[PDB]
Amino acid sequence: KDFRQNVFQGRSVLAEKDFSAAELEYLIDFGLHLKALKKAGIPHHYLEGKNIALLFEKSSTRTRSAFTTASIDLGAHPEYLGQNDIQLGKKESTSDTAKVLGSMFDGIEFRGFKQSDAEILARDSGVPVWNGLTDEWHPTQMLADFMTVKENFGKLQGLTLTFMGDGRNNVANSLLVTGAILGVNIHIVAPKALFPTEETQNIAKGFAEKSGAKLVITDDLDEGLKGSNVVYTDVWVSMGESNWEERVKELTPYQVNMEAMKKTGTPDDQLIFMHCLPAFHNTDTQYGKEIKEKYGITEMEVTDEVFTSKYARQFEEAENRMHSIKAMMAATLGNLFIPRV
Amino acid sequence: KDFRQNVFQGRSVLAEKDFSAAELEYLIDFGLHLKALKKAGIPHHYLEGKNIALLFEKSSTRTRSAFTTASIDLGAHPEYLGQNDIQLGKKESTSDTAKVLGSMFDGIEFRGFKQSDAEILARDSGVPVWNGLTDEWHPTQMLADFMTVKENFGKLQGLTLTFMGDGRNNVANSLLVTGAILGVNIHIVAPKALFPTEETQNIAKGFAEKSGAKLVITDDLDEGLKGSNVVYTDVWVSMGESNWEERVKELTPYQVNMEAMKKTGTPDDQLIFMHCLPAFHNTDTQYGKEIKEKYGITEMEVTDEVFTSKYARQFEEAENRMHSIKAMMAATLGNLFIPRV
Amino acid sequence: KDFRQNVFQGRSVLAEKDFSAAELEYLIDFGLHLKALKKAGIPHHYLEGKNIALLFEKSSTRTRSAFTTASIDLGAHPEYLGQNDIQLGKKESTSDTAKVLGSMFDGIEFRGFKQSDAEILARDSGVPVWNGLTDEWHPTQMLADFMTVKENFGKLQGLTLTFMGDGRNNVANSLLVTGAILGVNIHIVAPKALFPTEETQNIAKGFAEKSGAKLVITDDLDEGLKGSNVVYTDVWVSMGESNWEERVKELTPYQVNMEAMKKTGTPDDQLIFMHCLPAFHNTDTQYGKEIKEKYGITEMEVTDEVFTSKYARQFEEAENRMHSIKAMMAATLGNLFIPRV
Amino acid sequence: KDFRQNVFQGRSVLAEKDFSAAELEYLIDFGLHLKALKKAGIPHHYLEGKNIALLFEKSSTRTRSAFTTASIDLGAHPEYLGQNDIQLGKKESTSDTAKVLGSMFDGIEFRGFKQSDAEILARDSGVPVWNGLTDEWHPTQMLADFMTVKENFGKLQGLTLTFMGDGRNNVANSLLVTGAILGVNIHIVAPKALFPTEETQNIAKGFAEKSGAKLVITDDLDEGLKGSNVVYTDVWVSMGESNWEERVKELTPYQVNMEAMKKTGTPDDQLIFMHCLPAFHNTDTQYGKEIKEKYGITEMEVTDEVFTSKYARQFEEAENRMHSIKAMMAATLGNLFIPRV
Amino acid sequence: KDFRQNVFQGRSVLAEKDFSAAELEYLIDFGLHLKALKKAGIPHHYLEGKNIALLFEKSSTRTRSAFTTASIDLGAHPEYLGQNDIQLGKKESTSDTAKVLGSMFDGIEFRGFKQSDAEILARDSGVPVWNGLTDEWHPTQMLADFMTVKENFGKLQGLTLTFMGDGRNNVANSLLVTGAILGVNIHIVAPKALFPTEETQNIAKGFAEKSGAKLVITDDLDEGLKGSNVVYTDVWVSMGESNWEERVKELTPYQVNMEAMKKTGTPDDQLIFMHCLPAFHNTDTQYGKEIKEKYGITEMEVTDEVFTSKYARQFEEAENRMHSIKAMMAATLGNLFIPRV
Amino acid sequence: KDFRQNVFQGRSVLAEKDFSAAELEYLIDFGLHLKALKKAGIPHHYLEGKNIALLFEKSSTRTRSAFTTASIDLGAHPEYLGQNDIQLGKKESTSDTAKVLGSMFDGIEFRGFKQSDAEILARDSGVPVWNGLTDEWHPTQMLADFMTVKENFGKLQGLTLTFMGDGRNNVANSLLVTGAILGVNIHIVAPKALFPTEETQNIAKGFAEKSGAKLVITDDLDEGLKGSNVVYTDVWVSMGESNWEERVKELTPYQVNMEAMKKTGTPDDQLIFMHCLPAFHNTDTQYGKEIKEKYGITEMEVTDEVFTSKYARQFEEAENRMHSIKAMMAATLGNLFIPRV
Ligand code: NI
Ligand code: NI
Repeated sequence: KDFRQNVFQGRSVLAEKDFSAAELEYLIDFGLHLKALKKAGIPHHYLEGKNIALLFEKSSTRTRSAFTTASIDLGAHPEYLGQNDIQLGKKESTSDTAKVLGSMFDGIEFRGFKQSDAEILARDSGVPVWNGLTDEWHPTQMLADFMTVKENFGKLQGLTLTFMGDGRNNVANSLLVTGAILGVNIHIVAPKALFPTEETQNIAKGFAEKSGAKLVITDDLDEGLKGSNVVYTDVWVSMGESNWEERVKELTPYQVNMEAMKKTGTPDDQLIFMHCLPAFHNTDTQYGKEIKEKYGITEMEVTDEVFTSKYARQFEEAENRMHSIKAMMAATLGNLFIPRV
Repeated sequence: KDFRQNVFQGRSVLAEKDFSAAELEYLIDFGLHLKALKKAGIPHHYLEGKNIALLFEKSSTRTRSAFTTASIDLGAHPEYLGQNDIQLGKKESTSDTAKVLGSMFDGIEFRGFKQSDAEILARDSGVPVWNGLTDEWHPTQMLADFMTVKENFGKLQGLTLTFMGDGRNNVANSLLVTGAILGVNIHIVAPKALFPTEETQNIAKGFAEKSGAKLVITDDLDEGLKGSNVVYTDVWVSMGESNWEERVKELTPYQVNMEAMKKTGTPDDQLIFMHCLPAFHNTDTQYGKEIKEKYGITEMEVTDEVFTSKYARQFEEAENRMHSIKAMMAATLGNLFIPRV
Repeated sequence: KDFRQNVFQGRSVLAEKDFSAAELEYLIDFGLHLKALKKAGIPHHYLEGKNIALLFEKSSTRTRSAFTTASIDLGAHPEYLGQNDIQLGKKESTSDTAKVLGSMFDGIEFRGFKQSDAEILARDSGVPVWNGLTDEWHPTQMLADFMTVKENFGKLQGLTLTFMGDGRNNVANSLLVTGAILGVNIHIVAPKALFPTEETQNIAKGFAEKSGAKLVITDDLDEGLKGSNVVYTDVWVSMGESNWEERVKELTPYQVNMEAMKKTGTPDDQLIFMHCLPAFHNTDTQYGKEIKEKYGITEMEVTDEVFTSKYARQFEEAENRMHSIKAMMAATLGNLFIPRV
Repeated sequence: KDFRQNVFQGRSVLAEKDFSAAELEYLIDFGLHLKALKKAGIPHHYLEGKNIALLFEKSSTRTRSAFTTASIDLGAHPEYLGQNDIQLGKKESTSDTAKVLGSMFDGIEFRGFKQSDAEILARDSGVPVWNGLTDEWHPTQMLADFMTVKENFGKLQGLTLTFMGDGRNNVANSLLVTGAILGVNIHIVAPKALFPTEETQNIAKGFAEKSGAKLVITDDLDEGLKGSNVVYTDVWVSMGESNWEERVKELTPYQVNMEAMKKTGTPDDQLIFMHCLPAFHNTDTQYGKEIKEKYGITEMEVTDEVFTSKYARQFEEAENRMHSIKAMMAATLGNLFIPRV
Repeated sequence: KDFRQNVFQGRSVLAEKDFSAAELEYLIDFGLHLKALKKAGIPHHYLEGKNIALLFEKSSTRTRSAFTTASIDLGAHPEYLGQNDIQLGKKESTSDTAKVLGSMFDGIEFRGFKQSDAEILARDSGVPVWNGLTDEWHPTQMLADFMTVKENFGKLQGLTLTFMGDGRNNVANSLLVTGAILGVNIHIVAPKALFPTEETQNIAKGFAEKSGAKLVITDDLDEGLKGSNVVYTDVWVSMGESNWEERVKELTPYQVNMEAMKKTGTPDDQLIFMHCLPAFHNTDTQYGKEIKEKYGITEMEVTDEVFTSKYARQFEEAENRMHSIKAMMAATLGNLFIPRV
Repeated sequence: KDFRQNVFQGRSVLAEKDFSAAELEYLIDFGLHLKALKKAGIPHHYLEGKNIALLFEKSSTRTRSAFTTASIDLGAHPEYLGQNDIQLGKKESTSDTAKVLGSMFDGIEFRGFKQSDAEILARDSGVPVWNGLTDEWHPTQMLADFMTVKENFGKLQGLTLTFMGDGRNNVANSLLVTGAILGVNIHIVAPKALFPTEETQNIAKGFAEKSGAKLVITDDLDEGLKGSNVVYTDVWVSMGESNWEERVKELTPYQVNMEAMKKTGTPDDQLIFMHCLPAFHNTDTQYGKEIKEKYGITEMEVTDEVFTSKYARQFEEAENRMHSIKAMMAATLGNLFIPRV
């Protein structure tokens, strides 16, 4: 008879909607606990002796670094398999690879385009698989983000988080869905063209009706920002993206500047700014210089003033990438005793 | 702000009454979880880098071995201080010693006569203190015993444990109170002269009113034994004890033989024999042979036939000393994330 | 006076022909023992504190992974140096690189085209060098493969292993020689155009005289397959290979299908299928889809039916890459006592 | 050529007069550094893999515990060899034993009566030997004590330390000699009968004339106490010691009470109390009760008021036993780079 | 299917006669290899994570130390349980103790009088049990001793080892049997009253027939010493032994002096002296002084001159206790691959 | 109150000018001390549990291997981020990245073009940053080189090091400034066109006025070489460089041949050859062969004869990359006690 009890052990983490509010909060709180342990020098090698594969079909170095430092702190050894090292379903079926990866490694991180690849990995490897970012979901960023909110405010339910800018990018989609599950009010403040899809809004609405989260999807700043505890943003455009100027044109009214922070009406001690990074907040980059020389644009989604102001939590948030991934890997692979969530 | 959550962390374990049924069950289940891990060779060095002081006012080598091996499995180093090494309250106050011990060691085991010494250790050391046996309580034995019961039957509540023999020895006292807390029915079957004291009985009664445990103290063998899922015993006489012959004479009718096992009415798959050991079940000892010449006794509290029967779980129960101590130390000192019991 | 005894210690593994049947069996048996150890969670950090350099002139991720996870299980830390990181003999002589490498690392894996590079590395580095694949030899694969055969059968001598298809591919060449050294009967069933070379045949014939191995090279399916304990195949064509249609047409009759298994005559309890992977057994790849569209071909060297049947050992054999490499690195660098092979 | 540089490595620590002020201060400062490291959770396993013998001819459990916890923190394993385990020069010559101890262990602690035994151990073992207390010297207590003074005041030279009571016991002798080396003024306030010997005073006077330490040996409280930064004491009598009443009679005027603390004229922020322990400061012990029942004596060398007052540093001092022994073992055995003191 | 191969794994070492010459040489050779490893700082934690119980019915500190330091070098943690801690078969049967011991610890050292206790431990504990000395056998000493001979000479077979003095002492008995198994010629030079028993002589004669060992038992010094490669002795009398003066007088002519070495005829490069220790070779003991005063005796079984001469290997042999025990514990518990001995 | 003392702890190593001669000597000597330790297998896991980021804007595999092996020997885990992984200042500011890197990693290596990027890394990361090579400085190469000089000669001050060839390449620049700081006489022997810039010369001059170093920049081979204890060179042309033919033509008279070694006037025991590598000393490379066909050159900056002569120390110098980096990391991150340099 198997007397091991742990509701997370062996589970994959592919999509944040596969986890209940209680499960998400556990992992968030576990992350804050391990953050405290690491600050104090308290050992927590729950993955002692293990091997972990870190698959990236596209370079995602901050996520890699979070998974790497997390693995080491837990006593596991991470190996990076990037785009030149691995191409799933290209010359060998994803299923065949999963099986061989699973026979050698104890856990698998997967970052790549297809959610379906993540699922086959989870189905066939026989080991926990963690989604480091797909086109559909970004669960590790969500864990970090809500950990950061709770780190600052102490209690998630009934707080308001406002995302400004592209309400159709996959971080906004994840924030809307994850906030709904957790009972956090979510405002998406975007141009109409970039409102979340009906499919995304429906998934979020389903969860919100059970949690009591209020969800507002609007192109009006003043309506959107009022009451926010968190103002969150992300980049408007990519490296030589299509319809670049059209996107910038429509997005520029939704820049997080100090006026936007004022529009919330929220007291200073109840308001923070978040950004999943990288942020175009100045011209300190090669890209930044080029954009300026061509358009005279000096900041995009956030002003430097806000980025460097007392509201700023994006650096704590980026550190929390690591602490949250650590709790996730530990819950899921460390054979810890967790009889109940 | 401390985001560490653990209801056990830093707590001492001096008395089983100081723990709720849910806390006791957690520690039992954790012991079973950890027993599995060790069997599988899954690492669990939760006390990595730590030092532990093991104090013994009297030799208690089975308790010592259990704390020792448990400490090593957890990553901690134990140092044994016995009767020739330490004499708490003899020349230096227990308070003074407790403060010094606590400044060098991360945790302290104490086995000695005075509960007050255990309490002072806990009050002044600043570290977890674990009671390896006092005149008043034996909590590690209780964790091992109810762990053993659960390992065999599952669900503890509603089962029936019967202690037969000296109903006033400290294991019987502990079993009565602890079963009462856990909702396990407890029968003490003893001579009238060796019924547990009014205080022990009334402490147990207070817990039983809330848990639903049925408590029976009786001199009637057939009333006592009926319905038992466990038949538990212990030595009749100890260390050339006073009133020796009288104790044996009042006690022998309460020997655990196959005929006693049959009086329970219980089927082979719902019935086990337990004994905290050492046991006088044969003539295989210097003490045993002397008792045969003087008294014609070849077995005392349990016959060799019961001790070697299909019902015997005493050797499992004794290994469980180690696994249960490990759960206790781990929960209390490992800085594990335990938000809710 | 050096009282250390180990026949493997400090030796490079560059070519399977460089070791006797006794030495190869020891490594194989060592691998099956270590596999057992890992399954039981039994520690074996024979390479504790060591650094290992993994050189790959071309991407070879399955091999990279086996070496990585093996290193870690043994307590050594592997660093991957791939094509963008190293070019032996391009800018700096392979000899100079070997010396510096050998001065920092404790062992060196090399995968590259030229056997002479493996030899210069072994000659000049001063550390064990392991050939992860060259144009001439694939020793670690042969270790995995015969470990797999023994895992299924026990005594290797007198068994029959049949490779079907491109009998000129370096896997088939290695199998012929290694099976020859080991006293395994090797059958190569290939169109005459793809028979092993006279040089390959002559090397294997030398070893087989002494071992008693029966070598058969034939284009006749029925004569080749008859009495096979193992049916082994590999890809007909690689990434954008010349003579593509020629190769596919001549190799098509040598597809491992259920009829091919049936042709062996061998009872179910004496017959396995093996494939060094990746295999084209279905249409679950981008490549597989392009072949199905252009040619109507759905499966090549092995049918999905054989691939997913009770005969299939590919995935065990693939896992065994790791266990076999661990034995090889352990014998060769672990400073283990091995007085006699 | 040996490029290792460390002026302490391989040296024994048998007598504090064998070390210069610079060497003593280094070890003191090193102790405060390692204390900081341990509080912060910073690893410092400088004796990783080592075995250490802890010899005690007489039970000295606080010293054992300091050596034990120190060894573990440094990564060394301590084994306790007490009076029933070892009798030097009894049935085997001390020299023969030293040689065998030295061939198995990496370091040796020795606590026993004869300084000459310590020296033979140091001469013949080939490993560092540390004196845990002999009739002649107590170097580990001195390291702890001056570490404690520096921990509180920040700079040893020109401070005043006053020992009150038995100026002939070996801690007072060591304090006088060690204070002289370090440039700390030392007052010994004792009855004339218990003034330090001429031999001890001469050793101290020799060192003091080079350091500029002032040394006062007096039976006058008011002369002795004035200007003290430290008031230090120790027990007047042993367990059933000879001339017990005569010693108590002469010593009782030299009790450290609150009046004595006042006699210093030192401001509150520049005054501390020290005691090497155990202290008879109340009646919380078996011995304490017995002394009271026979003499009505309730406190001896220090009052409870002083022991529990804001001047008290004896518990920090007792913790520092460990931190100081740790620096001593690390300097002397860890193969650290220490080119200069 | 268990693919683990190891002839020693799980086996107890209770009596040297229980192992073949091949097995004994392997252990010996394994010891010299591990000694080399330790001298080079090469890791070998083959017992990583294990707990070991060290039982001593009587104080035996040199043996205790060898086992302790060996355990630690191998990664296992030893706990000492001495006379005040354990009394096998006194209160509790040795069988019951064995079972519980075996359930917590991974191996068990036993030093005690009764061989039957060693056997019950091996039979009931379920773990390897190592005999650290019984009335009948001293295997670990024989391993140290022949390791020492091989360390000096190479090929053991055909060598001559001569024990001088009490040919009835259990060292001499073990040497006769072990030398017999190994094909070493054994000479026992003893007064006729102290010849080995007929039982001891007959055991050794059985083994010598097959090994070709020449056994000589004689009271003639010149015939016994002739051709010796090793002159080995041990104490004439123990702690308060009866027949003291009788024993000393009859044994006095068998003192190992320089004349005894000269009597061998053996060239300096082929002659060593050995003594299992402690040795009475001078007057540097309390005991030695009492013998000098009472009897004028200054040296007994060996002169200081021989003890400190170019022939002396006692201290190497003593260090070798450790290296030989490490090999024995490593072979028997390390789960090392040993397919053939 | 922080009683931690270490002058290096937390400092970055961006430029050799930022360190005093005494600090540089300490790190050199520490490197030699640590080289001995590793040779002896003495543990020195000073960075136990740490994570280190190794950034490379361009491939630099010898520098990488040195940081990697050094990290592992110290107990730290390195992760390599190369040109396809990280692009500092391209899309995210170096400041932003530095902050994130520093929140996850305990230390950062940086190899890239801009010194300003190294400085920003140091300013904003909050961790030690080590310069693995910029356009302006190469401090780890300098530590390795002067470590090598001292390893051969001892005393650095008063010796003479001569760099021959391109007197403007960054190794020559570094050698001039660093020798100047350390009091080593430096001769640059170069064509006039390749004399070090006025700035490099004037920086060196400022250090030489204080140290007593004699600096000579000259085109005269015989004036340059005379009195040299070291002849040091480096490649003439790099990565299909511009002005290629002109560089070779002005450079060839400055080749290191045996005749150059003889012009020093220095005896065989006071003279060594150094080269930071890779070296073009033969035709054993693809690049070498092309240069032979196009130019008739079979060797460039150094002949094979000098490269393989008794003077050659370049392979020692290259191993020393690792040991010197280890000293740097250890002093800067190990939290070692270093009160005074
Ligand atoms: Ni790594
Ligand atoms: Ni221990």
